[PDB]
Amino acid sequence: HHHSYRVSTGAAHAAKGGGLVSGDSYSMMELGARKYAIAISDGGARAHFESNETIKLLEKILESGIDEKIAIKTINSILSLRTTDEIYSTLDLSIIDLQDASCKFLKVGSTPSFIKRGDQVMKVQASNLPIGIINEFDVEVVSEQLKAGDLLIMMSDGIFEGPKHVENHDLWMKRKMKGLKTNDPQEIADLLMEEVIRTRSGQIEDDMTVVVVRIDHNTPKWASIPVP
Repeated sequence: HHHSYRVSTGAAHAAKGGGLVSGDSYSMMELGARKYAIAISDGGARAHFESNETIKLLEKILESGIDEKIAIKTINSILSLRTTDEIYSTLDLSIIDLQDASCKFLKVGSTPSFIKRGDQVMKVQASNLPIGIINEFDVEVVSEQLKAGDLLIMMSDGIFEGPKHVENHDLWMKRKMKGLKTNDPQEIADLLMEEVIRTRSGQIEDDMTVVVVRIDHNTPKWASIPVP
């Protein structure tokens, strides 16, 4: 009934041309008992109902205990159905188990997620499943074991691709995450945003969005620290 881990979260979001409403969507929600779920998507009132619904489906498959290849082709089937061509939407989705700190990620697109553990910053990525096996949406499904203190950073394509005069976007983000010293999720969100906006001198070509989640021990409020 009491969870061993807890989550602290932050989020920054900007719109095209310094606008007031963005078309990036994100959500971070408890998802039943012991899980916690983070999602970002790019690509209407009814639209965000259909999205949340497909996200719910993808959630349940991700959590089903199914082999990763099967999940991949199942998810492709789901997406082919209830999607058209001429819709090129992206989705990064991560779900943390709040008892063991295990985590399942699912990626559709070319925008990378990252874990920061101390001074390492790992890009979370899956292999191309072998040739001859089709993958219509280049869906990726990765499982990692997290530890307390870990940062998880997820971003929209607009912010990943945002830094001007920068050829390797992956490596630029990597560096900028390495260079942070704060462990605050929200400070980290806002800092990353400012670094890419600084690079384009204030102009905002796309909706830009990043969420950060720190993973902590769920230590009761009344606890005191112990000493050496």
